[PDB]
Amino acid sequence: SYAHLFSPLGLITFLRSAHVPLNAEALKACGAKYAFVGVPFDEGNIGKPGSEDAPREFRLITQEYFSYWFEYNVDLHGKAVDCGDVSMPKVSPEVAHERIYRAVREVLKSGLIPIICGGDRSISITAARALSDHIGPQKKMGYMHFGAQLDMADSWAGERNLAPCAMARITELPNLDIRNVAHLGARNAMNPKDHIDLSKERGLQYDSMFDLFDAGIYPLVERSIDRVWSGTDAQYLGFNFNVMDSSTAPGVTSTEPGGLESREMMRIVDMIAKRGGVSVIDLTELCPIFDISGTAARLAACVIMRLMASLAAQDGDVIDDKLRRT
Amino acid sequence: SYAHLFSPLGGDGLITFLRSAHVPLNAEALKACGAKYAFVGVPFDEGNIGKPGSEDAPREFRLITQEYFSYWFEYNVDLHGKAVDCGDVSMPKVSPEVAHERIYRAVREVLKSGLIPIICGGDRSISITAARALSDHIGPQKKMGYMHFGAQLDMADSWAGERNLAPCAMARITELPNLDIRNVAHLGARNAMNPKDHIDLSKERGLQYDSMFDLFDAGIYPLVERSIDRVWSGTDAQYLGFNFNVMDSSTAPGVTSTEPGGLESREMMRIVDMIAKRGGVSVIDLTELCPIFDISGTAARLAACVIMRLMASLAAQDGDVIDDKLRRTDLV
Amino acid sequence: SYAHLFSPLGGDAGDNYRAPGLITFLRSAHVPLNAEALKACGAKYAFVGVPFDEGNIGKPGSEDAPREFRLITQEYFSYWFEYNVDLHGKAVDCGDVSMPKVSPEVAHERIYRAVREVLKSGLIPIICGGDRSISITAARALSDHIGPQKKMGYMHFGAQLDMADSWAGERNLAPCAMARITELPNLDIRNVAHLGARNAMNPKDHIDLSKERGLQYDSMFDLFDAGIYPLVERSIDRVWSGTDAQYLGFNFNVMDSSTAPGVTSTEPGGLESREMMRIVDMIAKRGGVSVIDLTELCPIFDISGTAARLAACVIMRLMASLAAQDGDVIDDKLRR
Amino acid sequence: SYAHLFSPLGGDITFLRSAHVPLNAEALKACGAKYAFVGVPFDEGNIGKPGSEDAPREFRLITQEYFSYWFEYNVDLHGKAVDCGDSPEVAHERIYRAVREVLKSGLIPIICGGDRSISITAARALSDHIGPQKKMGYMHFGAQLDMADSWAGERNLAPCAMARITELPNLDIRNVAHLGARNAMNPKDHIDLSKERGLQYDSMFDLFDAGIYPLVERSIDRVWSGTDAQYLGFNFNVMDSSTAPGVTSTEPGGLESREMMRIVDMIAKRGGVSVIDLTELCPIFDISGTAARLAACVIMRLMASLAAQDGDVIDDKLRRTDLV
Amino acid sequence: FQGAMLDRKTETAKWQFTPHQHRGPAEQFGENDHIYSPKLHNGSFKSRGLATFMGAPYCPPDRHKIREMGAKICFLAVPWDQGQIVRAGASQGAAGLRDATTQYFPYMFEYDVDLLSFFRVVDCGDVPTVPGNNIKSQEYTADYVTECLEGGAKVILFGGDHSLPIPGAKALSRFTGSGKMGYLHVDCHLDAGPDWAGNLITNCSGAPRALDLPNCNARNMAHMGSRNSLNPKDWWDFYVDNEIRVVTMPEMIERGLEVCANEIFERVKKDTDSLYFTWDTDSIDISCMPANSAPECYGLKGREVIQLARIAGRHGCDILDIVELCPDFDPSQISVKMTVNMIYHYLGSRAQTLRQQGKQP
Amino acid sequence: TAKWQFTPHQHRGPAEQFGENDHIYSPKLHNGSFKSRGLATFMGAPYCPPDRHKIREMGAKICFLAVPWDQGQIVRAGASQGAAGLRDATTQYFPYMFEYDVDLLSFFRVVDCGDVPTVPGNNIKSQEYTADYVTECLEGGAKVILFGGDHSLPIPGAKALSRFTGSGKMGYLHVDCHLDAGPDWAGNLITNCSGAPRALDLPNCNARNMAHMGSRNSLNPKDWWDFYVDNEIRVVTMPEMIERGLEVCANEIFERVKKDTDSLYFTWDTDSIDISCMPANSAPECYGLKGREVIQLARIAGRHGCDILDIVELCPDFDPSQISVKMTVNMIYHYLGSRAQTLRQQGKQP
Ligand SMILES: [Ca+2]
Ligand code: NI
Ligand code: NI
Ligand code: NI
Ligand code: NI
Repeated sequence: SYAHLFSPLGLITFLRSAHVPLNAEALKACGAKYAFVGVPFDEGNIGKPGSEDAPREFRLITQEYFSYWFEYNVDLHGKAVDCGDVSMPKVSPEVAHERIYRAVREVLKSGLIPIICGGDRSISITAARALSDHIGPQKKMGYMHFGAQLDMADSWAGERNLAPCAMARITELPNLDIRNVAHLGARNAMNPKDHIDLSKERGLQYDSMFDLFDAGIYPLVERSIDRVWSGTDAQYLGFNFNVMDSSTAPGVTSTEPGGLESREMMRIVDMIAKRGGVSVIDLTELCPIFDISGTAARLAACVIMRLMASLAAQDGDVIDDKLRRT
Repeated sequence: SYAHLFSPLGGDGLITFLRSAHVPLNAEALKACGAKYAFVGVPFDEGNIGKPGSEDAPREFRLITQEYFSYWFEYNVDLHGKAVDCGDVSMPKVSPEVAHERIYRAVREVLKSGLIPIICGGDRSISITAARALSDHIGPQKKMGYMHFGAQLDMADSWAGERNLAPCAMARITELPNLDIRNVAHLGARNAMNPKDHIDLSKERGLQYDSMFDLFDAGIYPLVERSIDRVWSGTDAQYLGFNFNVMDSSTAPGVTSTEPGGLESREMMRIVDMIAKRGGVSVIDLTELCPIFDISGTAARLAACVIMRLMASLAAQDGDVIDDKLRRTDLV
Repeated sequence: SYAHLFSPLGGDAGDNYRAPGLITFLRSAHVPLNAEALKACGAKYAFVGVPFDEGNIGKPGSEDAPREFRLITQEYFSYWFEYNVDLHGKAVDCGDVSMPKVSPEVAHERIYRAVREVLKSGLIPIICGGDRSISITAARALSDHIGPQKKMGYMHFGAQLDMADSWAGERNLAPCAMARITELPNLDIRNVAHLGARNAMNPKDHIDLSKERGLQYDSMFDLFDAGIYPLVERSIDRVWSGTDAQYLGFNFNVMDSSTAPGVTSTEPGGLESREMMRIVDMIAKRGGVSVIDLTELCPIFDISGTAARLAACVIMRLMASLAAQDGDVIDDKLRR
Repeated sequence: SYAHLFSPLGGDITFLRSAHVPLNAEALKACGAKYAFVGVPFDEGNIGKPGSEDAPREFRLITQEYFSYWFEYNVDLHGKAVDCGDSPEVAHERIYRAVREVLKSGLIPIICGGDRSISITAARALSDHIGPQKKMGYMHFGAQLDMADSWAGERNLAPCAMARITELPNLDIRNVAHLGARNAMNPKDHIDLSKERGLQYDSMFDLFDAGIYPLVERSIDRVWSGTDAQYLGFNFNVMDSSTAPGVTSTEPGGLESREMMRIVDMIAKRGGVSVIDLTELCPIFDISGTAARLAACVIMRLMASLAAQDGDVIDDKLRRTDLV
Repeated sequence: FQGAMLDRKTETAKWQFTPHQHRGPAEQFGENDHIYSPKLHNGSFKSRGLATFMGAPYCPPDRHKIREMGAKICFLAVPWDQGQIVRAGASQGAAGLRDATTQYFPYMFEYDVDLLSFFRVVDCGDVPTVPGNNIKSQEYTADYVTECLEGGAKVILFGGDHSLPIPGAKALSRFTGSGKMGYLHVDCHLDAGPDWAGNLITNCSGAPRALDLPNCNARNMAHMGSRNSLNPKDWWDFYVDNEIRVVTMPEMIERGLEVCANEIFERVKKDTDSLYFTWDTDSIDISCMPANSAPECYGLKGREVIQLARIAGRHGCDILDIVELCPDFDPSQISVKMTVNMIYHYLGSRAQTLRQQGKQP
Repeated sequence: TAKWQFTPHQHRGPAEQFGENDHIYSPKLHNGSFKSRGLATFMGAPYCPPDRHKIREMGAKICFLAVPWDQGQIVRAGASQGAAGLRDATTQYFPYMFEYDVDLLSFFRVVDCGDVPTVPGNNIKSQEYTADYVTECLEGGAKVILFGGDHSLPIPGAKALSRFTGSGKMGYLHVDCHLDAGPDWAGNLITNCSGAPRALDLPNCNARNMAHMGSRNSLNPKDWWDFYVDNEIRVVTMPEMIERGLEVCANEIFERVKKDTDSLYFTWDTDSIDISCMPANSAPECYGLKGREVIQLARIAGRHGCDILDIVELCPDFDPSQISVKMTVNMIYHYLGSRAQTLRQQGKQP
C-alpha cells in the first residue's frame, strides 16, 4: 500500500504509472491528477530530425525513479496516469493536429492536467488552442514558455503552423491577453529580425537570457510568473529544454550555449509551484539521437517530476511524517 | 632525476595510478617504499543494485591519470613518488562475505603500514568494509571522523533482506563504535533516490547531513567549512569518500546513478582546498564510477583531477613543495 | 599446467591480490624489446604495437588501434578446436614502440630498430599499426635483416595500391608505401603480390607506375573472375617459391565494408570473412612467414568492434593454422 | 477485420501486436492461437557481457515494425500467436512450469530473451511433457557447443547447456543436432564430452565444405525422422558477426542471412515443431537493431513458412477495395 | 517581369573546377591533376573543405546555365524526408554523400575513366523544401529536375525519402512527351500503396504513381529486390493486377543477379525513349547498409551492389535516384561510401560503354 | 574582377530568393539550410580565394579561413575535422544577432576563404602554407578568423601578423587550459605547445603585451610555467578568473596586450572551456569556463577588438551532440556581434 515509500523488502509508461485510455470518464474515475500524453509528431520540425523518439525515451528515463521525494515529503505514486501516444497518420499534418486537439480536449474534460511530451514545438500550437477552447470565451488564459527561440515567425517558408511559428499562432488565441504571456530564455542567432519585429508589434514582453542574467534571473522570472498567473483562469506552461545551457541539455533539437543551469531551473520550478496550480504542461524538442548519456532527457524528467512534487507540497498533499517501514 | 617535471628533451607499460611504482599489498614493503599513499583497486560490484559498470572503474581511473603530469604548477608540488599502486583485490565473484573479508584485510594491511589508502571501487558498499577497517585500526580508544559526498544518503537499515548492500552503507558506517555522529558529514543528497526510511533513520540517529538544497541556500562554502570542522576537530583519523554523482550530471555522466542539480567542478575544487587546509586524512575512497556511460572520459577525468588536486593541495599545505628555481636547462 | 585448455574449475582462491599489469596481446606475457630476452622466452611471435598515424592522409583514428586490438584478443581462449592447436605461450607482447610526436623521421627510426631487434631474436614480429606507412619501415628492416645475398617476398591485402611515387611532394606517406617497398633491392617484383584493389581511391599514376614496374596486382575484379582462390594460390606461389623470407601485410579494407567497418578507409565490394579464412589456410600451407603486419584499423569508425574482431580472428587463425601445418598440435588424450 | 493486411485507409506492446492471453492452459487452448510467446528475461546464467536481460522487450518492439502478412507465402500471421511474457533456484522452476502449461494447452511456446542456459529448463519441461514412451529431437544453432559438464563448479550455466540437455532420457543422441560451431569459444572438454556422448555436431567448417544445405538437410532428418516432438533453439551468434552484432558473443565466419532463410524453409518442410527458443540476443550492442531485426525475421519467416507448408494460406483474391 | 530583371541572360556559365579543391597560393592548375595523386598538398582527403559532389563545379539548376557548361550529368540532391511513412532522417543523406566523395578520386581504374571530365559532371545543389508540405515540396522537385533535363543532362537524384520518384518520374515523363518511358524500382519493399491513409504521394507509392503517367506502361515497369513482411498485401496486389514483373530477392539469388538484371533492363527499355531507375538503399542487406529508415536483412551483398550498378551502367538510364540514406544512424562510413560507389560504378560503367560504342554523353 | 555575392538562404534554381535583406529574416520560399546543409559556407558567406587582390575587390573586412592542420599535435589527432563541423553548425543560425541588432554578414562583408592546404607529415611546410595564406587575407585589407586544426596555428598565424605589422608593435593573448610554453617538445620548436615562446621570439611582440588566461590542472609541465615567470608575462589562471570575476580579469588583460600596440593576435583554445560544455577536444578539461562565461568573454573581446582571432583543437567526432560545434559558432558570432556594436557606437568602420 505504502511500501513503495521505503526500502524494498525483497506497457512502457510515464513513472511506471497505470495506463488509462484517452477517455474523460475513465480519467476522472482513476484518481490521478496528471495524464501523460505522448505526441511522437515531428512534421512541423524545420531542424535536425529526432524528436519523434522523445516520448519513448522520456518514459524510459522516468521508470528509473522512486516516487517519494524527501525534499518535498511528497509521494508521486498514483498522481499521474499514462494515456499512451496520440494516434496520428504520417504525411497528413492537418489530421495529426486534429488528433492532438481532440486528445488534449479529452484530458481537459476529465479535469486532469495533461503532460504533453512532444516531438516538435508546433504541437504546442494545437495544445494551447485546445485549452483556449476548453475554458471558453468567458475565461482568461495565461501562457509561459521556456526556450532559446522566440518562434515568432508570422510565416516560415510560406507556412503558418511550423515550429518557428508557434508563438505567433499562440499569441493570436482570443482569450490570451499578451500581458499574460511570458517567454523566458531567448538568446543567440536562431532568432531572425522579423521575430523581434513581430514581438515588438504585439507587445510580447519576452525575458531574454541576457535580460535574465542582468537581473540575477529570479527577480525577473517572479515578475513574469505574476503576469501569467494573476487574474487568469488557466495557465499553460511549456518547455523547450534548449532554454537550458547546452551542457545540461545536449539532446535537444537545437541546443544552445549560455543558458540556464540545472539548479537555476529547479529554483524556477519551485517559484512556479507557489501559484498552486497549472492547467497544461508541455515539453517539446527533446532529441535523443543528440543526447549525451541521456543527460537532456534526465534533466527534463527531473524538472517535470519536481514540478509535480512541488505543486503537491504547495497543496499540502504531503505524506504523514509518522509513517514507518511496516 | 627531474626530467618528469618538464617537456621531454629530444634524442631520448605497466598500468598504474599516476605512473607510480607497484608495491605489493604488504605492510612492511609499503612502509619502506617511501610513498604516502597506496592506491588499491577494488573491482567489486555485488553490492550494486543499479546499472552495472563500476567493475571497470579502477582500470579506467588508472588510465586517465596517465594523461597528466605529476607536477602541479598551481601548488609548486610534484606528486611523483608520493603514491604507489598495490594492484587490485582479487574478486572471487560469488562470495560477498568472502570478498568483503579480502577487502577488510587489504585496508587493514595498508593502514598498518602508515600510508593513506586510496580505495577505488566498484559499488559504494565497499565503504562499509573500509570504514570498519579504519575503526578497528585506530581501536576503541580513538575517535574517527567520516565525510562522504553523494546524491544518496544510503541509510537503509536493510534492503531486499540484506544489510550490507550499497544503499545500506551509511546505516552500517554510523553504527561504528568510535564514530560519534557529530563527527559525521554527508554532503549532496537530493532528488528521489532517498526513500523515507533513509530520512527517518537519519533523523533517529542525528545525522546532520547537508543536502544539496542546504548547500545552495548557504552559498555552499560556509556550510562545507562547518562540516569539515565537525569531521576534523578533535578526531584522530578521518575517512573521506566520494560518489561523484554528487556532481551535476553534466560534468559527471560516467557514474552509476547520475543526478541533475549537483556540484560544479569549480565548486568541488575549492572544497578540496578547504579539506586540505586541515593538513591530513586517513583514508580516501571513490566509488560508483561507471566508465561505460562516460563521454570523453568526463567523469573519470573529473575524479582524477579531484583526487590528484587533493594530494597536491595536501602537499602544499604541508610545505612539501619542490625547488622552484629548478629549470629545464638544468637537465642538459 | 593445462587448465587453460578446459572449462574453468572455479571455486579457486589464494590469489588474494592481483598485481597491476599491462593490456597484452592474447593476455600473453610482456617481454622487453630485446633480442636475447625474446630468444629465451620460448615464444614464436612478438606482438609490436606501433601507434603512429603521422603518415595518414585520411581520417584520423588508427593511433588507437593497437590498444583496441589487444583488448579484443583478451576475450578469446587459447585453444582452437578446428586446428587442435594451443596458442598459449606462442606469442609475447613487447608493448608499443616508443615514438615522439611531430617527429616522423625519429619515429620511423624507432620503428626500424624495433623490427630489427625482434627479427634478430628469430621471432616473427606481428606489427599492429596506426597508418600504412609504417610498413615501409618494417619491410625495409626485413630487407636489411636478410641482407643482399637473400631473396625477399612480399604480399599485401588491401583495397588501395598505394603506388604514389610522391604525395603532396612527400615520399613516405601511406599512399606511397608500395612505391617505396617495391624499391627494396632484394625484393624482385616477381616475388611481390598485392590483392584486393578496387574502387576509386586508386589514382591513375598508381596504375601507371605499377605497369611501368611490372607489379602484377590482383584486383578485386580479377579475383572475382577467377573464383578468388585459384588466383590467390598463384600469387602465394610467386611470393613463397625461391624466397628466403616473406612479408605478409594486411589493410583490412581488403574486406567488405560489412565485415570491416572500423578501418581508416572502408571499402564496399571486398572479401567476406569466410573467404579470408580460407586464404589464411592457403597461406599457412607454405609453412612459414617472416613478418606479419596489420595497419589502418580505425576504432572510432567500428561497429561493435566488428573490424577489430575480424582482424583478431584472422591473425589468431593464421598462427593456429601455421601451428597445425607444423604439426604443433595438442595431445588428444589430455583430459581435465 | 482484414484491414491489418493493407495500407491504412484515410479518415479513422506485444509480440506481433498479438492479443494477450494469460498463461493458463485452458485460456490458451480456447483462444484459437497456435503459438504462445513467452519472454524470459533471465541473465543469472550468463558468463559474458550483460544485455540478454533486455532481449524480450526489444524483440517485441522490432516485430511491430513489420506487417503480419507475408507476400512471399500468401500467409497472415495475425491471430496465430498470443503473448504471455512474464534467486536462480525458483526462477528456473517458474520457467519449467511456464513451459509445461503452454505445452499442456497444445500451443507451441516461443521462448525468447536471456542467456542460453534457459534451454535446459525448456527442454526438460518438454521431455517431461511427452513422457517416457515417446522420442524427442533437439536442434540448436550457435557458435558455441556449450558442452561443459561443469563450469566454475556450476552445472546449469550457459556453457553447460548441451551437456545438460543431452542427458534427458528420451533424447537419443542421433536425434540431436548442433549447427555452427567455430572459433575459440569451445574448450577441449566440450569437444571430448561431445565425443564421449556421440554428439554429431555440424561445425561451421563442415557446413561450408558441404555447401551447407546438404548437411543441414541430413541433421534436420535426424531430428525429425522417428521423433514425436522437436525442440529448435537459436543463438544468433551462429550468424556472421557482420549481420548479428547485437548478441552476447559475436563471432566472424558464420552464416549469411540468405543462408538462414533457406534453412528456415528446409526446417518448415517437416510441417511442425514443438518448442522454439532464442537466447543470447544483446540489444545494447546492436546498431539499427540489426541482430533483433534478423532474429525477428527468422522467427516470423519460420511461422509463415510452416503455415504455407500446412496449406494455411489466405484468400489471395481479397483486395484493399473491399474494406468498409 | 521580376524574373527578367533579376536574371542574367548574357552572363554565361563556365564549367571550371580546381583539381584537389584548394585555391590561393598553392593552387594546382594541371588539366588532369584531379586524376593523379595530389602534388602540392593533400587536397580534401583528410579535411573536407568546401567540397561539392566529386569536387565538380557547382551549376545552378537552370537549363540555360547547364547547357552553357555543356554538363551531361547533373548531381541534384533532394533531401525532402517529410513524405515519409516510417521515420525521418534521410534529409541528412546528401551531406554525408558529398563528404564521402572526398575519400575518392574521380578516376576509376576499373573502367579507366575520368568521370568528371567524361560527363562534365556538375553539382546542382539541393532542392529546397517546404516543411510539412509534401505537395508543394514535390512540385519544387519536379521543376528542379525539369531544368536539368531541359539543360541536356542526365540526372543523378539523391534523396531523402522514396517519395522522390513521384516528382522525378513526373518530370522525366513530361520531358519524354509523346515518347515512351520505362520505370525500374529496386527496393526491399514493393512501394505500391494505392494511397497511405488517403494520401496518394507518400514514399510507399512510387510505382502506382509512375503507372499513372500517360507514357509509362506496365510492360516497361519492373520491381527487383523485395523480401520480408514490411509489405502490405495491396502493394503485392498492384503488381499482380497490372501484370508488372517482380523479381524478388530470393529469385535474384537463385537465378543469379546478372541474368535477372539484364533481363529486367531489356524489359524496361524495350521500345522506350527514356528510363527512370529508382534505387532504395534498403534493397542492400542491413549488414552493408545500416543507415536507412527501414533497413532489412536478406538483401544485396556489397559486391552485388557494385555488380548491379555496373549492369545499370551498361544499359543506361536517364535518371538514377538513390533514396532513404540516413547517415546519422551509422557510426562508420560504410553506408555513405556504399552510396558513393553505387553512383561511381554506374557512371564508370556508363562511360566505358559509351566510349566502347564510339559515342559521347 | 571579384564580386561579393551570396544567395539568401542558399538555394538557387526556380525557388531562389532575391531580397537584399532576406538572409536576416525567416525564409520565405523554402527552408533554406536549417535542416539539410546543402553546399554551406561559413555563415552562408561568399567564397573568396585567399588572394589579396580578390579579397580587396570584394571589399571583405572579415575573412574566415580554416587551418585544419592537426599533425603538429602532441596529444591526439582529430582537430582536422573541426572546420567542417563549424561550417555545418552555422546553418543552424541566422547571420543576424538580435542581442546586438547586427547583420554580421553585410556589416563585415564576411567571406569564406576555404581551407589552408596541408602537407601530411610535414609540420614545417604546412605551417609555411598557413603563413602564406593568412598573409593574403591581411594584405587584402581584412581582419581574420582562423579556425584550427591544432594549437600550432598561432605560430604561423602570429608570424604573418608580425610581418604585416612591420615596425609597429603586436600584442599576443593566449586563452587556454594549458600554458603552451615549451621551449621545445622533444627538440621540436613548433609543436602545438609552443605558441607563446614563438610569439615572444617575434621581433615586434614584447613580453609586456603578452598574456595567458584560463590555465589550471596538471597537464602543464614546469618549463611551461617557468616561461611566464622568467619573462614576466602575466598569467591569469582559471582560479583567479573565478575569484576576481571574468570581466575584471578580461578587461585588465585586453588593456595590457593592446597598450601601445598596433595589432593584436588572440588565440583561443577550446579546452579553456569546461569539459561539460566542450567534450570535443583532444584534451578536454574540467574546472573551465562555463557556457555563459564563454559568450561573455567573446563579447568582451569584441569590445576591445583583435586583428586575428583563432580558435583551435575542436574535434567534433568525439561528441555525439552538437554542443561543441555550436559553442564554437557562438564564440565567433558573439565576438563579431559585439565588435560591430562597438564600431557602430564609435562611428567607426570595420
Ligand atoms: Ca535579365
Ligand atoms: Ni522504397
Ligand atoms: Ni524500401
Ligand atoms: Ni593550447
Ligand atoms: Ni589546451
